[PDB]
Amino acid sequence: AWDYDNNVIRGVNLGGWFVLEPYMTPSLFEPFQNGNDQSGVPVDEYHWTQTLGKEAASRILQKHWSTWITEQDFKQISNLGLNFVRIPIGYWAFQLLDNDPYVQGQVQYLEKALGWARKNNIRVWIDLHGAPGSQNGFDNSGLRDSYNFQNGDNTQVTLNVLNTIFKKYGGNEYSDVVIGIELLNEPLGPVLNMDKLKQFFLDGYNSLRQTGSVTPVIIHDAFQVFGYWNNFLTVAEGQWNVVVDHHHYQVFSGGELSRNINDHISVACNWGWDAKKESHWNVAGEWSAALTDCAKWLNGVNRGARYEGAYDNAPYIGSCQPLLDISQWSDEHKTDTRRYIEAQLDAFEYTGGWVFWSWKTENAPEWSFQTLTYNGLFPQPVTDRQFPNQCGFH
Repeated sequence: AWDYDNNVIRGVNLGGWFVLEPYMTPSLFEPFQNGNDQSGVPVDEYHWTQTLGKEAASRILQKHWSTWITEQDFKQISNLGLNFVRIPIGYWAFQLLDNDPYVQGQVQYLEKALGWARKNNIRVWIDLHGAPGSQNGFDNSGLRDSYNFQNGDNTQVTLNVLNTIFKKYGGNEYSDVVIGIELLNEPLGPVLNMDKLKQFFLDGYNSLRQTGSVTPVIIHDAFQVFGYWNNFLTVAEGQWNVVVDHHHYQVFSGGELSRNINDHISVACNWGWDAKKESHWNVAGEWSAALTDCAKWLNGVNRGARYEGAYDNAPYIGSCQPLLDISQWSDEHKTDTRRYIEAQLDAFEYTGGWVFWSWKTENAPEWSFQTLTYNGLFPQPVTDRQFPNQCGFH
């Protein structure tokens, strides 16, 4: 359904749909705010569903699930020149642990989305974005500040959920739409046992193939250096149809944020040069236009921004207020952003392609493909260049 050697992935993530992220849909979290006090806002989906109870959580999510992404967005994605979508989903859509507060029902919408993808000639990756116990402690895993994916039976339950995803979506029914099943989004390499993580990856790889599936297995890089996975899941060991997913951003640390625009572009070009050297097919599964960490709650509910020196002990760079609204952006920030997007697009098209995070946000412009495209900051057509050849690839 896809030629990783010849075609280039040009997609967007359908984030904030099946896994709630506070910075993407702040209106679902804001009702819990007491005036200016943010101490009572649930910090993740786990706490959001627990605080609401099953009845209200199901009513609010059914409304979110049915309106956040619909068939019209798939038509729009296709009309903009995109050929792929990445769909994050948490383990709770398939199985609940005893005492889990999550509600189900996401599957019905996942299946509707696969038919919309088919109708619009869009290919997809199904991404297991959150595992039981949390694989990274991020709010996008469903459970913030916990790192227990490798404790107790959490790894085995993840494998059972993947077996379900393998039997339903890795067979012949969706062979023309599904071009990858991503085993686990962002396992936080530095706090996990890497040997157990590789064993988990190998177990998922073997389990999928054992079902008769030929679907590409996508492994996230677990924040390891470029080339680290060169010797794992290789054709020399009879392991094939494997893709490495790299996520790239330059706003999650004081050092990265302080770079001038030329240095940000140099780093983006370098991502293109180093990925070219890897031996596995690779795709930049997540990246954005963000040059700051100013979007409200991007670092998590009740956490400020490093950009204005209000978090993770970073120095003050500038005020975030003026960057919250794209209509207030200075002419220089608009040019810097377009330059940054074009450098990234060239670097990722140098290898397997790219998937922007994300299609839409309620009001965070740096993270919304729709908003940037409508304001002329994201090239349209996507091959358009106002700043051609900033990297000099050969």
